[PDB]
Formats: sequence, structure tokens, C-alpha cells
Amino acid sequence: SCDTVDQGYQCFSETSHLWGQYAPFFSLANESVISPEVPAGCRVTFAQVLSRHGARYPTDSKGKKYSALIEEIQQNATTFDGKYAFLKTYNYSLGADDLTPFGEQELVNSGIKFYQRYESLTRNIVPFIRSSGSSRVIASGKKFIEGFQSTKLKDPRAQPGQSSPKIDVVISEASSSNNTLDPGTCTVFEDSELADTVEANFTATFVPSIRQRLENDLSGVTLTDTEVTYLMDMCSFDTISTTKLSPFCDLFTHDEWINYDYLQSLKKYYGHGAGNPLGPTQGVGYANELIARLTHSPVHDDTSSNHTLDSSPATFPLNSTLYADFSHDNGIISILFALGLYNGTKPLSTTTVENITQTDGFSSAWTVPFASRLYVEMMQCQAEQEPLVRVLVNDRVVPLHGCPVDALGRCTRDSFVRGLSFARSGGDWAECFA
Repeated sequence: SCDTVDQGYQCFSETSHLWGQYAPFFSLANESVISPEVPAGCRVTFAQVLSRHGARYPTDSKGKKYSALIEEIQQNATTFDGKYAFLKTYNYSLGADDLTPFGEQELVNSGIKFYQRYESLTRNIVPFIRSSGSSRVIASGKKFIEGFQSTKLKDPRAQPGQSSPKIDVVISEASSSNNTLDPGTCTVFEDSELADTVEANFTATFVPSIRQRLENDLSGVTLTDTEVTYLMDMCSFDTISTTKLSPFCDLFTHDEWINYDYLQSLKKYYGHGAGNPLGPTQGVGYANELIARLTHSPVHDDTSSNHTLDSSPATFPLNSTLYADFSHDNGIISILFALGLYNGTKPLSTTTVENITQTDGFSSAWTVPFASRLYVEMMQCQAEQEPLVRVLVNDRVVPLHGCPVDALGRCTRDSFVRGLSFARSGGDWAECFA
């Protein structure tokens, strides 16, 4: 009743919305200055959705650490009173790596919403779909298809006998694979430790106090700063693993969650966003593929794209009207920056928390929550002659940069494409090997 198709996850909002990329999707439609609705007198002529996979269990690697830390606390602590009582008998039973049942539901809902928003197109066009080769992503693609098709069957104006969508291309995640959705071939970038340095710097500003409180309340226990953040991570996973808030959430105050949320934004920003010298460069391949689709022209890219894969209509159609791509948070972050969407955002302070007003709408929770979605739509309106482009990120209309935006956040397709000079030139891909 609080996780809906339109609004997303609204349960425990004062806490759940502060989990960064471990936060379930929640609609930012009400936070948008510009109305998300398709303008009266306009008709959508192109729509592409780039979606992240749904909510998942911890990765096997982290699950080990979480489990170990909990058994260790259960052994070393002499007293478990008050809000720590649950810990005495907590039994770690989370799965690993896979999409959770809640995560599956998130994608089904996303499919329903995409179908309804673009009904005039979705009623008789089958979207061309691609997914990065990771089980949780592939499963997310399939759930989205379920939701999308289920809504189409109930539509009286839908075209009878049309085929169902399916995953047309699965891009390998092998280290030697050219994958525009989540590049792994930029050698120098892959070796970068910038995010680790930043994570260390910031946690130092607020975790130590928390650590002291926990060490003091659970006598016999010693914790490193990192382990405390594992306990905060558990609040998220232990809550959405299934109605009730995880007891792990109760161990931290609200201002600590504000800090945690900010820590997640830093990791993404300096790891794959503009904070990293080669961050935005990871998204140019995808951006050039987008330019190809908007203009119905072959791809001109020499970065992350697979030349063979993009040379043929079978694996890269230029005239489908609807497209859907499924990926990871990291690739999406880089793509968002390569599209120039956060050009009005100054480098995030590494010592002090900055609110969403200061960061001009950027945060991990606002850009890459679980099941996040980015829509790129093109429309033709009565007054204008050229088609207009608009981008919504998790339902917030994000004003475009590099082109003359109108009152509704749109740019003509041509000036928009013209504005992506960084991507069209190949970003700083050269720096990947030198």
C-alpha cells in the first residue's frame, strides 16, 4: 500500500529515501519544477528508457562480511539491552546477488508505467530491448517486459496479434567486452582509487562518534569505522528483503542517515560521475548511440561501443520508435554526466554535507536508486517545426544544458545533439591507455 506503480516506494520515507543507491525507487514527480506530463498539443514520436535493475540481495562478497560481523558481535558483546536486544538472536538469512521478490515487483511496475505514459506509441510498436549480461539485470529486463505486455493486453486500442517484446541483445560483461551500458575496457579508469580516498575522508567526519557509541553500548565489542557502515547498510537490506522496518535502522539517528546518504552520493560522484577525471568519459559510447537513435543515423563512436554489434539493423535498429536498455548504477551515473545533465552541479564537498539545492538535483537516491529510470522523449508540437527533446530522471524533468531550453525543459533535437560536443568528440577516452 505504500509502494505504488506511480509513486514508487513511500514507506518509511524519512529513512528509506536516505539510502543512496540502496534506496528503492520513489517518484520525484512532486519535486519537479516543470510538470512531468506530456504537453497538451504535443505528440511523442520517440521514447527511450534506460533502467537500472531492481532491488537485490547483498553481493555474495559483502554478504560474507555482513554475516561474519554479526556473528562476531553476537560472540564478543556481554550485554544486549534496549534497542540492541534483537541482536542477541538475529539470524542472517539474506540471499546473495539475485534480484529480490520486491525488486521483481519494482520492474513489473516500471513496465506498466512506461506503457501507460507513452500509450499512443506502445499500443502498436514493440520496443527494441538490450540488457547488460548480469543475471539480476536480465531478470529485471524480463519483469519490465511482463508489466509492459500485461498492460498492453488490457488495452482496447492495442494492435491484435502483435508479438511480445523480448531481450534482443545481451551485452557481455567480460573484461574484454565492448559494453556501452557498463564499460570495463578503460584501463586507467578501472585502476582509479579516487572513490576510496573520498570515502575514507568523509566517513572520518561522522562515523567515529557512532563507532564510540556502539562500542560503549555493546561492551566487549570492537569495531572499525568500515564495519559500522556495514551495520547501516543492513538497515536497507534487512528491510526490503521481504511490512516492518529493520531493527538495524533503529541503531542510528536521523542526522546520521543524512550523512550516510551523502556518503553514497560521494562514492558515485567521485567514482563514476564528474568528480572522476575519466568518469563522464565512460558514458560517451552510450551517448553516441543515443545520438544515432534520435537522428536515425549510423553510430560514430570510437570509445566503448561494439562496432560489429552496431553496424547491423538486427542488433542496432535505427528506426524502432521505442527502446529500453537495462544496466547497473555505475554505468548510468557516467551516462547521466556524459549527457550534460548535471552541468550546474559543482564538485561535491568532501568534508561537509550539501543538500539537493546546493547540488542542483544530484544525489545517488535521486539518480540511481534501485529500479531507477531515465526517459528520453522526442515530441512534435503544433507551434514548433522541429522535434523537441526532453529528459526525465526518476520522474523529475531535468533541464538540458548546452542548448537553449524552453519553459518546459525542452531543446530542439538539433541543438540538443549539437550541445553534446564532449560525447561527439569521444570525451577523454584516449587517456584510458596512456
